Amino acid sequence: VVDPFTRKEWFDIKAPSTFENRNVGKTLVNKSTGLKSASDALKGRVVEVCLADLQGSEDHSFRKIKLRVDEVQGKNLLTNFHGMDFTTDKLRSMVRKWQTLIEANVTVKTSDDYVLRIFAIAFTRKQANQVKRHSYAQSSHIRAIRKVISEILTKEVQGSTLAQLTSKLIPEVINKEIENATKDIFPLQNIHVRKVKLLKQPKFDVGALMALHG
Amino acid sequence: MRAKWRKKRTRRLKRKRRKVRARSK
Amino acid sequence: SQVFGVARIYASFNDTFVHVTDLSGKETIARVTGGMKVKADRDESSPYAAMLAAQDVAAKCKEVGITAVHVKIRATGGTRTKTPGPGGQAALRALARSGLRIGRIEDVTPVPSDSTRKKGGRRGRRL
Amino acid sequence: PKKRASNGRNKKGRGHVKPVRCVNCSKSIPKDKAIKRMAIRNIVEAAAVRDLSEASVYPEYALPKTYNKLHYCVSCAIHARIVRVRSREDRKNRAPP
Amino acid sequence: SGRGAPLAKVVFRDPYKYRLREEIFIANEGVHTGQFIYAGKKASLNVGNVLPLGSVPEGTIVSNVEEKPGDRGALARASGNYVIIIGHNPDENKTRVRLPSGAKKVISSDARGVIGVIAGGGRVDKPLLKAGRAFHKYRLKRNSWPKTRGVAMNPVDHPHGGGNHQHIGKASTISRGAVSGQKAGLIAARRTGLLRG
Amino acid sequence: TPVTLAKVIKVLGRTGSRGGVTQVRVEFLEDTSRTIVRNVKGPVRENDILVLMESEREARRLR
Amino acid sequence: AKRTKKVGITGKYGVRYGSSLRRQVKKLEIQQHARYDCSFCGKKTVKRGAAGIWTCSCCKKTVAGGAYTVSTAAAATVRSTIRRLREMVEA
RNA sequence: GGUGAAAUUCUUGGAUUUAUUGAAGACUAACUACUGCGAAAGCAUUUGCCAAGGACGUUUUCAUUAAUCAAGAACGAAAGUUAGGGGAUCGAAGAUGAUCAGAUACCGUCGUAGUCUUAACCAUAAACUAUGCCGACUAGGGAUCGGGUGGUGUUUUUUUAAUGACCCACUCGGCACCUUACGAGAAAUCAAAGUCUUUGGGUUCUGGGGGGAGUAUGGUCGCAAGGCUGAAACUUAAAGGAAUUG
RNA sequence: AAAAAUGAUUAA
Ligand SMILES: [Mg+2]
Ligand SMILES: [Mg+2]
Ligand SMILES: [Mg+2]
Ligand SMILES: [Mg+2]
Ligand SMILES: [Mg+2]
Ligand SMILES: [Mg+2]
Ligand SMILES: [Mg+2]
Ligand SMILES: [Mg+2]
Ligand SMILES: [Mg+2]
Ligand SMILES: [Mg+2]
Ligand SMILES: [Mg+2]
Repeated sequence: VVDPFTRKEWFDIKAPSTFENRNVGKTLVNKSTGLKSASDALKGRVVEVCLADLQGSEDHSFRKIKLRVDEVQGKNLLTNFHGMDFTTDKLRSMVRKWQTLIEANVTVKTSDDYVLRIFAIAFTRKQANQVKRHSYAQSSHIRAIRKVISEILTKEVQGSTLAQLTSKLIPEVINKEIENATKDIFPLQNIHVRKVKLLKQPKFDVGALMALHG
Repeated sequence: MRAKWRKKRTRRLKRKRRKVRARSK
Repeated sequence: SQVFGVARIYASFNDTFVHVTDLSGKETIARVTGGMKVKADRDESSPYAAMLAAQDVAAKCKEVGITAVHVKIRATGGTRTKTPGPGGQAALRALARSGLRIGRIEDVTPVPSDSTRKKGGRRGRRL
Repeated sequence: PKKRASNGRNKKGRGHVKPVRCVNCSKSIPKDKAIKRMAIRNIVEAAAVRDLSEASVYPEYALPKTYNKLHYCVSCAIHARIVRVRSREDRKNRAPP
Repeated sequence: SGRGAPLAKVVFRDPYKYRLREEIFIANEGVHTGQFIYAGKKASLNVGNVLPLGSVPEGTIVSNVEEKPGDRGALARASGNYVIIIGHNPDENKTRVRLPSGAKKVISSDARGVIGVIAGGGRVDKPLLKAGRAFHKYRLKRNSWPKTRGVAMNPVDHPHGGGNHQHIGKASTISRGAVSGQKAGLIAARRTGLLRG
Repeated sequence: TPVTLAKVIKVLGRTGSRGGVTQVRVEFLEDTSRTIVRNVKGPVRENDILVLMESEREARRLR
Repeated sequence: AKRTKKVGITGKYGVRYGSSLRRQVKKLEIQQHARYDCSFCGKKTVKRGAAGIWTCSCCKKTVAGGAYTVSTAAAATVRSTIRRLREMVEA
């Protein structure tokens, strides 16, 4: 007999305070014993949590958020930002025919060494009183738009470091700034970043995450 | 018989003819 | 106030997987498939087998602690059919029968931007 | 004789398009020629919508959908009754209904 | 003479006595007369410079690599050969490299190498075409040419000797534990025959 | 043996290769909102009670 | 006039050693006896002394190169890799 | 795992299924259309560099410099050949499990060559619109791409500005569609396959009943595979196209 | 998406 489910500890997860309610959920690993036990084997965890779960607003039901466990004290797993991406059903909802898709991408680092790749998506818009059925762009508007996206995203990163990058990523204010900067070139339907991925990270920096948590 | 297989059979047969003339020359 | 887990229903053809893990996913709770309870070798993907597997999932889920789940429905994906098998709906059906609470249902089919030429040949699977 | 003015496909002006694979048999068929259908289906069946609504933490849940572009070869589309061979005069009708 | 790769002759100042010291390096591709070579821990990442393996990034191409620090070069010495730096382990002061034979190796990070690839590559791409060119090749190396086949000898001379036809007559795969005079053929062969059919 | 009882409220159609099976829509007597479709062997009218060994499957061979 | 149809410099070998071997030797001898631009003085004056040694008849610069050509493709890739790595380390 | 169903296969040496990564190679979904570009073959991630091109606008310039073209040339899918690199996937050969009367087929699991690339070859496809190229005229519409013109037009900026994006009316060029043929056609059908016994705008190429046969031979090109050019003897009353009824 | 080969000559 082994019955492995009787030697687990039921730890708890805490989000970083650049969100609403810190309660995420529960985890469990193994009994702490000799020979390099689970004091560190519980470190490398990533939790997928809905942004509506983290903010209590139903209209954030997409944009699922990564949270990476970085340090553990007591019965508490402190997590930091690890990435973001849209939900697949939301993506397939935006991507429809008789319109042009613009997908831009940048790789930039914040004030600290948080190098990270920001994506972005947009779709051309059928304006009012449009008899025309498709409303495609001219591949030069597309290039101009993608240039503006890259400029804006690089402007928003490498200043306003990761903590307040998340704090302004939550209310969807960046894509509004795209809406202002690109409304003169070509109308658009759905501007989003659609994904943030962290590439590599600096030294552990215990103070940053003890600053976020508490 | 299918035309492309007739062509393949003829090509093999022409290979054989060229080899037999190679024996004599 | 309810403890959450992840369902991770992989409903291919030829089989269905109901594979509950924690909210993170390194460790698992009661991975049971349709093929370990039907001896047909061909009913392994049947909705009945999937519903039985989900019931065994919930049976071992209780007295382990999970009470609600987020749902990740998966097809074979990649170059293959990328459509859910017949047992996925039944497995989710039975997980919701057995008292386990449901939230955040999503599809996790691996969808490729073209890669890895599909099997079957140029003329396809000729039947 | 020639069956269709657009031979069996939609290609007048380029010459080569690209091949896509049939979902059923993985037969290589040009994309302009493939029978393409949009499968937009609720992720849960109608027999389960009421149950998941009763068994959800989140009241008035979004009830997500699934989207899929299906590519069929001519043979699989006919065998699956996707296209259903038509009469000579009705063959010209392009209307989806 | 007898070496495919050319040799660079490099002059350094003696740090402790007033004089010059000649060193015979194996020349890397691109190194030219009148070029300045920089050797040391703080030397720059340029072709011809001599650096510790811990002072170069992964993917660096080096040559004349020391197996141990201070042995003055043992790996990737023949023409057109090089070592690829593939990783670092600063915890144990070690570096992983790929050798010309495809073998993976762990070396002290204090072992030195020369940035670049040994000059003279492509030499073996030219057929010799005739016995005399092999003759002149080996008269500058050693007395190993020409080679008589064992099966062309008598049994007194070779395990393959003898018989009323030329044939080996017993398996030519010889074990590791065979003794001197027995190791003629394919020693400790894991397999034989043409690879991939 | 948790044998359940169901009341047929709608007859859907006739299935099977030889047409020997009937599809019915049945609610339960304890709960009148737990409707399932079932496959029945013999002749069936409306307002009949079936005894089910198993009470979770959905009948196939629709439409 | 055209003295040979295809053997070129390998006409010195007559009919022996086989056509394929002679063609293989032909490509490398043409490379090996060719004159090359001097990267230092800008003149078509670089010739091979011995395998791997390339000397300019003016400015007398000698550079280590390939056995039968001044620069091999692998060597050019190595130079590009070293430049990329050095610039990455500096940036 | 896989199939009608199974078995070849892996599995307590933890297989399948999770999660954290890493490596390699190939490809570029959705957007993607009776849309675009290119002489054709073909061309779909972003950005930079290089040269090229059509159309449009033009009250710029030369002034017949043109059309089509034996000979002669460049390019030319896939497969295939030589050598180096690469070699994830899929997979002529092969292996192997099924099915079968037999299955050295279809189906399943593996898998060498290939698939990718560089330097060279090859020069063929239902390389098709099975419709040579240039020019003129003849019919009734709605769309769409690119350019240009105009507005008792609108629109996010100034709540009344170039612009960009839509609307309306035109126009030139293009991919194409819908109706009907007045016309043509053996018909299928065709806005050209019309302006044809009321037969002549210019010009290139090809065919002359079915087979033998794209064979034989000669020449020429290719490393080869083979390509290009290309008969005759003999044989035979049909072969063939479109449509009708069953 | 189980298996399913064959049918002498003339005779409108
Ligand atoms: Mg069929
Ligand atoms: Mg027909
Ligand atoms: Mg083509
Ligand atoms: Mg010998
Ligand atoms: Mg003898
Ligand atoms: Mg012996
Ligand atoms: Mg386009
Ligand atoms: Mg065609
Ligand atoms: Mg033709
Ligand atoms: Mg066009
Ligand atoms: Mg004739």
